[PDB]
Amino acid sequence: CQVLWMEGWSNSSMKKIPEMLFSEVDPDFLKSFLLIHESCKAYGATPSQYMTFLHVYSAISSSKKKELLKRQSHLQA
Amino acid sequence: IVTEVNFTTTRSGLRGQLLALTIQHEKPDLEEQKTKLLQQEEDKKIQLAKLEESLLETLATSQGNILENKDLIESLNQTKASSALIQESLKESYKLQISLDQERDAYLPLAESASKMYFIISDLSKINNMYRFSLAAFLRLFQRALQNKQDSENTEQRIQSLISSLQHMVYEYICRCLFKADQLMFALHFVRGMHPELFQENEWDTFTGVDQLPSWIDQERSWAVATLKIALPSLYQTLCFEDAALWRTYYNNSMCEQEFPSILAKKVSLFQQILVVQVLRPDRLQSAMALFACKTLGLKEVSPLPLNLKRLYKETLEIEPILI
Amino acid sequence: EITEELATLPKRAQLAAAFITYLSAAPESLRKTCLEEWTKSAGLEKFDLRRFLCTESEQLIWKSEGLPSDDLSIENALVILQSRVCPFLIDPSSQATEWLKTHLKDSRLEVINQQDSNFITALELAVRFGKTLIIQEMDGVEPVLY
Amino acid sequence: SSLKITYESPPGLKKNLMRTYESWTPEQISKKDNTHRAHALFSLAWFHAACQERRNYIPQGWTKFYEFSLSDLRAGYNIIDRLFDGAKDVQWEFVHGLLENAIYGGRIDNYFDLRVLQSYLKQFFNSSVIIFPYSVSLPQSCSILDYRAVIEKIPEDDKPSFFGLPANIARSSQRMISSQVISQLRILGRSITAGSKFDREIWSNELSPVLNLWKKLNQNSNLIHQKVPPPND
Repeated sequence: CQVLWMEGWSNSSMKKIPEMLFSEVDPDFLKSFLLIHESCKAYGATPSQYMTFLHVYSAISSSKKKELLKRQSHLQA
Repeated sequence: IVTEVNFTTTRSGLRGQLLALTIQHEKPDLEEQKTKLLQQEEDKKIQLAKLEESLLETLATSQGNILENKDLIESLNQTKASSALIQESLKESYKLQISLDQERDAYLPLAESASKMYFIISDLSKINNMYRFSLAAFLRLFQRALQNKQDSENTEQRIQSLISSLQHMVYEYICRCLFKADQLMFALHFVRGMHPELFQENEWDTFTGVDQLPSWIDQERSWAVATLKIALPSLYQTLCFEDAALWRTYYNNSMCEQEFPSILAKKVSLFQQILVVQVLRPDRLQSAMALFACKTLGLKEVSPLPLNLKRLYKETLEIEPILI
Repeated sequence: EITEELATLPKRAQLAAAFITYLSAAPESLRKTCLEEWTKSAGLEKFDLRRFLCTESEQLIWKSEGLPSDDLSIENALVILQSRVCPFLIDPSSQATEWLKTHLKDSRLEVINQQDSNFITALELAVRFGKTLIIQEMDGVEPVLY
Repeated sequence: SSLKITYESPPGLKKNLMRTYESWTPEQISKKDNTHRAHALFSLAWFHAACQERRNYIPQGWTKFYEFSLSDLRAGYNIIDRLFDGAKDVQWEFVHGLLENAIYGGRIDNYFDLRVLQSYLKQFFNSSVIIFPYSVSLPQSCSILDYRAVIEKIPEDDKPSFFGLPANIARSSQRMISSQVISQLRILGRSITAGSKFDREIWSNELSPVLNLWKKLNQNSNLIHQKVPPPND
């Protein structure tokens, strides 16, 4: 059987991923994640981890946007 | 697809655990007193939350005629109830800090050296499998320290007497496990973790292994002296091997380690004396290490007690299994 | 503070997020390396993140529940915020787990062991009821769980 | 969770003897005919120790590590008591001959080790006409703690001359023992990440010296390893 090598993701492509969450300053951030992820490969890191990384940012940043917003709502009162 | 998480006690974290025990062990006052205070500060942290709970409610519940409501005017009286407990808590927070330090701080210089000990013997596994030991058992013997303390002394003077008496107990529980050969290793590596002052400046790095000048000496040693001079210049020059007069005697003594030149005795570090033997005479190293470790530990012999079982059964219990 | 700090949320959440997913495994010596190394990359030196996520009140409560005071315990404790992938505990000293369950206790939950007559059974119950669950002697990952 | 323990020969001579006598019972040492017979039992215990401690030095101390059980010792005692539970006129003489063949003769097949074995038995129970080392062993009478007392008189430093081995060997063994502990100390410091050596090591120079040795070795006599040899009658 034809063997496919699927290891890793292309750095060019891995920058595009964070950005595409807009559709579903930012540029410094999209680039940053990559570098942190590159820094984790020192211990060893996988694209699944890279993805896992994103979801928690999105989710928890989204959470605290709202936990701060609920906070600010009382402050306003 | 999983988050690998590992709790392994930090020395920082461990020390404080020991501390807690020691607190209870020394005096029951200190723990009952120390603890109960901290609970009330937490309770007061709770009641603080209950103060600030009311604030959300007021603005939200009606959203109008806030000035009119008497329940609002009551909350003023509740601000006082909060402020009473607040002032109680400020007072309680300040009183203890200065007083509790003294109590708590008495033990920590011990615990740090007790914290060193655990993290050393843990490394022991790495050369030889089955050199792995229950954290529990450690603590069970650490418990034995209070039980067997039995000294009549000044507490600040006794702390250091307890560490010394402890190391011996430590050593012997480890030594049950040790293969004859490894005992020596253990002693040394053990000693290293305890005191890094004696091995001051990369002397160790050279020792571990990571001559146009001399005439009288032997050539196998001469390659090794070349190695030595480069690595530690201050020492080689300080040594005055070149004079080669005090060396002439020392060299020719079998059992030479004991008879280190008396001029230099004052001047040279106690460990450096081995750094000597290594390069000079591998003849004597083995015994050298020993007498060195023996002296630094206080134990005349690096080997532990013999094995006889029945003496060893005493210690045992139904809770843990005996492995030989 | 809300205004000027929620503007720093993005980097706040970056850093925080990164830790959990990657440094769940490392020891504090290795962790701290990367903390500083990425913090300096951000330029946000202060607002150290342990106090950030979990407030004063929380820390004391977990102490209260019989969590180890150790900072690694603080660190690990906050990793329970991770829910997307299941957290796996190494806990030679039961207390970390004990705390976990205990805080869990007056709340829906269950507990079992790898090698257990009731294993498969319990599991099925737990999923349907959505009872939150713990397991004791995980020699490795059970295929069944993939 | 275990009370982990080692089961070994005690390292020191004294220590071997300590265990021997610590483990030994009192009343077996102390009888009506108290000294004449018991005197021979200590010589056994001293005998026993030697053999275990020669093992430190090998191959030349002993060809192989021989498993001298503590049973051999207790067996030897069982014997001694027996021969000695005979009324009187018990003979040293075939003690050593039996002991040689039954207990230790199974352990050794080697001529040269048998040779040395004999030497130790002959020494302790004699018959030649053609008691131990003096400073190390001042003699004692029956009483049990007197035997124990001797051990404190015995030095912590144990050395080849008490073995009858050459002096210069101590140095040899100390060199190696030293090197091993250092080695093992060097190991302790770090946990290696590890790497694929197969792609790299073979590429690496590690196998290359072997090749470079050979190159030089036959260049003059390149003809030698090249040349066909006549298979001959």
